[PDB]
Amino acid sequence: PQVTLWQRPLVTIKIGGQLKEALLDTGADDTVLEEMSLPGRWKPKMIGGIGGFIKVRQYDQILIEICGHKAIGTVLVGPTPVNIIGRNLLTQIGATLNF
Amino acid sequence: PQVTLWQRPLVTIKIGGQLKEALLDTGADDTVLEEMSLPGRWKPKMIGGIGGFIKVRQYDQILIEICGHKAIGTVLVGPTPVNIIGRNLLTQIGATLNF
Ligand SMILES: N#CN=C1N(Cc2ccc(CO)cc2)[C@H](Cc2ccccc2)[C@H](O)[C@@H](O)[C@@H](Cc2ccccc2)N1Cc1ccc(CO)cc1
Repeated sequence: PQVTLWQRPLVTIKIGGQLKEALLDTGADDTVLEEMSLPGRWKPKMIGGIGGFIKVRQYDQILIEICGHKAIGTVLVGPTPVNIIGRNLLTQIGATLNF
Repeated sequence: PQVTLWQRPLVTIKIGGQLKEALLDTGADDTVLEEMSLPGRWKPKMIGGIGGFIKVRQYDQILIEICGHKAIGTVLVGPTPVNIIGRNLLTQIGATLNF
């Protein structure tokens, strides 16, 4: 799907048996999800934001289905106001920016 | 051009007779630049974020040259660890996300 940017690019994702809506964010290095329940297995970390620093938990090897595609990797889970799919997963989904 | 996402989608921008580098960011509604010498007047504003809040100066009808493309719009100036090109401009240079 070619996604024009007049509207926020939102996609449906499935994680840990749950359905969410997430943002395709080319500016994000990692993926960060709003507080959710996960089986695991997790490490802490604080990240960079605008503005401020947020402590997040690091879950690696998480299966994510994004718009239909299966992808595995590390997702941070923190106090985000929105679900963000950063480059770590975008690359697996074979996503691209065109202009 | 076509950009893959293995690395940060950084582009060269000319703004106010100054050359900078910015991050194409599909997840940013607006464009937010680090602090710089911008002529003209601006209105105060506050953008939301992750674990914080940055008060920025809103400037409008500002000429921005992204890659070779020229665009005019609202640019937010403020304290950001990165220069971000948001959808308000992305839309103007015709960028599409594809996956
Ligand atoms: N804040 C923040 N946080 C943000 N912003 C700014 C941002 C936010 C909002 C606007 C306009 O309202 C403009 C810019 C938006 C996130 C977002 C989007 C909408 C609403 C809330 C949060 C962007 O979509 C998102 O790509 C980045 C932008 C950014 C990148 C690098 C350094 C600093 C910032 N980010 C922090 C971030 C970094 C790293 C990871 C993973 O490694 C996830 C998230």
